[PDB]
Amino acid sequence: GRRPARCYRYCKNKPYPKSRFCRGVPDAKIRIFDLGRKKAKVDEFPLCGHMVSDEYEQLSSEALEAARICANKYMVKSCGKDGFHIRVRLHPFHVIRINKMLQTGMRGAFGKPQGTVARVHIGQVIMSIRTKLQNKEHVVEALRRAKFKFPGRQKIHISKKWGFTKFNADEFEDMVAEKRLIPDGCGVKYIPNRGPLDKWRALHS
Amino acid sequence: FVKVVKNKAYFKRYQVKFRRRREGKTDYYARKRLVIQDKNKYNTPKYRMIVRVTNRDIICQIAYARIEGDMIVCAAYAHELPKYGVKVGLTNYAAAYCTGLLLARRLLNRFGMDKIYEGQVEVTGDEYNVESIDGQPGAFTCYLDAGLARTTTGNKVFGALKGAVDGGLSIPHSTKRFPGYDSESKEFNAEVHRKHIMGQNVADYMRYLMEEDEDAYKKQFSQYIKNNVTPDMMEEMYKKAHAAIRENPVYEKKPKREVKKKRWNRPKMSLAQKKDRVAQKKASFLRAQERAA
Amino acid sequence: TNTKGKRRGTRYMFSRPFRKHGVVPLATYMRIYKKGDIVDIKGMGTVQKGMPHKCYHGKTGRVYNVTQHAVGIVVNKQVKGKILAKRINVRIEHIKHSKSRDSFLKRVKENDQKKKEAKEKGTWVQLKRQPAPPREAHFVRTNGKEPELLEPIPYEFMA
Amino acid sequence: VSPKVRKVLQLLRLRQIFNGTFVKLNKASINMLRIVEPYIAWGYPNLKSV
Amino acid sequence: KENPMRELRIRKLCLNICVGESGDRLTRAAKVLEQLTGQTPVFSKARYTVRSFGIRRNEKIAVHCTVRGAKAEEILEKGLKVREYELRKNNFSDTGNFGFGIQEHIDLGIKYDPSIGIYGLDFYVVLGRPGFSIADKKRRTGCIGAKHRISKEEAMRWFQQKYDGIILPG
RNA sequence: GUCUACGGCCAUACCACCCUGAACGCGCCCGAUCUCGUCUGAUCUCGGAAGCUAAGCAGGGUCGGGCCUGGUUAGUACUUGGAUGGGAGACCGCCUGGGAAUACCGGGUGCUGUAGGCUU
RNA sequence: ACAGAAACCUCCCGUGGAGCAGAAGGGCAAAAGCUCGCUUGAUCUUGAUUUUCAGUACGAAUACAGACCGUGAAAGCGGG
RNA sequence: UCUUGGGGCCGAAACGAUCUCAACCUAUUCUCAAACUUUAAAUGGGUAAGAAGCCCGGCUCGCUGGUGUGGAGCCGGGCG
Ligand SMILES: [Mg+2]
Ligand SMILES: [Mg+2]
Ligand SMILES: [Mg+2]
Ligand SMILES: [Mg+2]
Ligand SMILES: [Mg+2]
Ligand SMILES: [Mg+2]
Ligand SMILES: [Mg+2]
Ligand SMILES: [Mg+2]
Ligand SMILES: [Mg+2]
Ligand SMILES: [Mg+2]
Ligand SMILES: [Mg+2]
Repeated sequence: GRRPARCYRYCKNKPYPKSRFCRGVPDAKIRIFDLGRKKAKVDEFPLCGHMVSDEYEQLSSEALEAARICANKYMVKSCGKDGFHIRVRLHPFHVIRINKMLQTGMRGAFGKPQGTVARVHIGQVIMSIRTKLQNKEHVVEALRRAKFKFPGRQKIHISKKWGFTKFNADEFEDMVAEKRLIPDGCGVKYIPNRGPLDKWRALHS
Repeated sequence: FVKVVKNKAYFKRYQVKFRRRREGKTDYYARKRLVIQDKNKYNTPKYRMIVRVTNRDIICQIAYARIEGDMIVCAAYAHELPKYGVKVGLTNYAAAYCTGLLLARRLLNRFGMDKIYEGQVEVTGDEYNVESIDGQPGAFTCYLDAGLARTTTGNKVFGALKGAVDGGLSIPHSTKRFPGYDSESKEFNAEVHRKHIMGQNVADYMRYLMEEDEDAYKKQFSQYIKNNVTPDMMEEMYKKAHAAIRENPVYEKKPKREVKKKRWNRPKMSLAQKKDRVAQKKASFLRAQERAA
Repeated sequence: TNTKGKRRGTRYMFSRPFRKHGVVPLATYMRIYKKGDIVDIKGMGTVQKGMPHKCYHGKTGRVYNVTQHAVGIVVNKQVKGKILAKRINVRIEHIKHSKSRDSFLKRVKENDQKKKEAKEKGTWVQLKRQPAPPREAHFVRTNGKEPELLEPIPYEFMA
Repeated sequence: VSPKVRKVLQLLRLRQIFNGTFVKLNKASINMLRIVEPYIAWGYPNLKSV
Repeated sequence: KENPMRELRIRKLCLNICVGESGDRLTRAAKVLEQLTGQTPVFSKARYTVRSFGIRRNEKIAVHCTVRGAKAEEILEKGLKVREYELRKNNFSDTGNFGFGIQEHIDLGIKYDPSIGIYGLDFYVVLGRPGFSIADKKRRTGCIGAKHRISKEEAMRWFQQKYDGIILPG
């Protein structure tokens, strides 16, 4: 139904968002970016692996949907439906056009919206998985399988940050002990030595 | 619940107006037209007569604008009028006239043109404009800066303006806003204006109260009674004030006196003091918590 | 093609800076401009009268005429292979005294004084500027501290 | 030769290949030599070279 | 001892009759206010044309006026009397004002006349302190300051003492 | 130390809340005969001087928000000029020069001109 | 009070999130918006200039200059 | 979270109790813009780097004007 993904692999056009100028864009193939036990607290899943893009290219919303299912099914089978949390880190905002031929030719060749893609840079995280530290093997295998749904080269990388947080795993526990970090569900709020001293009193009372 | 309008972003985008505007003192739409000189006149000063009536005082100043701020050429205050025999009513229309007259004479004395441009020595309350005398220094020209005052007929800024032109200052103006202008006929009654300049409307009120209710008279005119100012003598009180103003309009600055260095408000707490206070507060909070347990 | 509109492409050029909208400070109107002065042209969108054309925004000219509100400026404009001395009328809001020559006038006064003062003292002083010379020989004391050894850091995939 | 390089080479007077000139160094001239960097070989001559 | 310049006072009493339409009724409604207040009231036009209410834009549908000074107390006492000096708690605004309604103006001591009819009306009281007017003046206008504002509790207290009124819950 | 009138720059000056304000001021404040204007002397205008710093206003405070200014981010991202450099490409590295911005961390919190007062 | 999501009155917050004929962009808060009062600078006239540009025309626009005016207390503003 | 709803749910029944899911609000969080932006490069565009300058004394004016003020113009003189 759609052209082979080699036709829209490269970031050749400027970003083309669905806006008030580009009307008629069909809905993206991927509508869910978080799945698994999304409600696990920050402290339940210390491990985090990433699928990191090694190329500057465009991924179709179809391949994001395909990879998500691929990585999600393998985790449900090797860790259980409540043993992980998957977050797809790319959103298909750039719109790809089509100049449909059956005949004007190249006259009036500007194309109609055909789909959506995510523009991914080198070193940019495609999708992330957080789970328990004893499932590190199953995370790598899930992301290794999902690579086959994407064009180009992607690298797997087990992060040093605690879960989906921005704070290193080697010190995350210490910061929570002294109330520099406050769990707020999947993540942690950061407490600076700033602001009204009342907020400090509340945290220490 | 509704969105906090004054959130963090409301302050990141907020643009404060000019300080004097925030204070509600200056009208910059009017100021731009009042003070800005034509560019082909270069450094030629553009003078204006600032009149500001406070709750208790009338300030008359002559100033021109410079880039660093206005320069006050001359200033006359109504609280100076007791030196000339006017003890009370220092914000009424007659006082405004005297203050403006005092401002005019003081300026002309300073430039040495007081003998040349004596203005209307005998007050008639009628349209008077000074004519520059050929072969003499030109008559001083200033414009009236009314400020935020509402310029209806009888506003006291025009009382000070009338006193200033009568002193020999050239100020463009019409009689439409002097007291005595009848809006219906579009005719101006000079005599009604003269009554106000002499405070007869104030004198009439005193009599009208005395004849009607004596108790109200004391409440309204308690300082007139104390200073022994009666309705009949007010007109000659003001006429004498004008002459004394004209006779010697110069200002003898109050002699400054060295005073003991005293501080009447706190200075800023230092970083160390502000830092220690937090440390003391934190120690106090935990100390209390331990006691409770 | 494009349009020949007078203000095409001035969306940002003539807009006011961030949180600097509103009233124009009156010192902008109190500046004194004289024949021969050098002024930088900068269109201000708050005042739409006497607006310089976009091609003159960011150019510096010379005042030759002064009127009640505006001035006449002789400013070079390049059109294709020639440069034209153009005469524009610009309200004084959209200009400012150029400080490019002030450094020169400061130098002229300093030059003349040194020229005058040195003459009465029978000495030759330098007056002409010079380009920055190569730095002269010098000693670097170690203060008994061995220079810190630096090494390249290992690679790490901090992805 | 690009227009900027071509003008700087004429100012150094190196209008022909394997032409040589002395240049006294300073911020004005060192930055000119940077522009014509792909087109010149230069260095510090010793007394015997002079 | 409280500073005398903190005493609560009635800034103004605002009477409003929204007749809902123009014509004879609205003219009659104007006369009711004039008898009650002794001053000429002013008409208000509809901001927007609303079909459901049968009012067109710029159509006079309401008449109101402001009463200050002693007369505000006299007209306020009449209305409070008809209410038996009882107000619900929700009748007080968070800014220190309150109001109430009157179904028939004939209860306010106005004799009925056949050529006028019967009208209801709203009663609103704006409370304040000295210096509240700095926010209404042309020169150097300012804000009164938090410690000077009137709270909902302050107004209810004022109502209870001033008239011995009763504040019903709910 | 400080205020009043008129200002320049226009938050280091703003916003929220709290404390303190000698003197003179600036105010709030008391009235509506006159000038003037209102449905309303509320505002505007006019005539005053019983009271009060309650508020405005001034100074100070807040591990205050903002704002100003540095540090880090980082010689990173980006970039001028170069090669018969790499790679199927996408792109990337190096040579010669220039060189950012968040988050995060710290410091600061109006200066000042003219004229005129108060403060032994 | 009727009165309700929506009628009208009151207080508070409100940096413009409105409005300024229209497309959009810019500009604007004691205003350029809204409401009143008076009006015809949308008038007569010679040159210079800018924009497109060939540095031609028109069109449109900018500073002035000379008359008659309007408005305002006035500074001023206005020849759409 | 009651400031509005869907489900429930014990009733005499209410804004009584009870949860529960939503809208809402407050802090965070993932990802973006050719027709967004507080910031903000590199390369780039204009101008200046003197004798047509600088500094003195004087004269003209119907222009501006409190002022023999301002501005411009002109004359003479000195500085390489
Ligand atoms: Mg095929
Ligand atoms: Mg393309
Ligand atoms: Mg005005
Ligand atoms: Mg407060
Ligand atoms: Mg005292
Ligand atoms: Mg009053
Ligand atoms: Mg106090
Ligand atoms: Mg802070
Ligand atoms: Mg201060
Ligand atoms: Mg206006
Ligand atoms: Mg004209």
